[PDB]
Amino acid sequence: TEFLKPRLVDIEQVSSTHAKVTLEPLERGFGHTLGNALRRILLSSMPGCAVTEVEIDG
Amino acid sequence: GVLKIVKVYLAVKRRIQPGDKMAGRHGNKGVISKINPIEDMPYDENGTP
Repeated sequence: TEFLKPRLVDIEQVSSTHAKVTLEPLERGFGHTLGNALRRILLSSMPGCAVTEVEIDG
Repeated sequence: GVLKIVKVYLAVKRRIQPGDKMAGRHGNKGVISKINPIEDMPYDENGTP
């Protein structure tokens, strides 16, 4: 059996807005196993900082 | 006139592929747009897609 390795990645960058990763090559359902993965992880499994409570005073 | 005739019998299997018009019995036509891998198939609680 022969496996293939992910290579060539185009880091398309625009300041702080977006970066678009273009990686080749993938197979039958590999753009899925990869894409879907990042999504759920970047949503409910990614550490970060944000306000939780704000007591004005009165 | 044609004293000797030779009729050949070839054999060619033609399978099912994206683009073939398929339907049913109750009058529901259609054409397979893209036969996708069983890995994109929505499965129930069981696991059978």
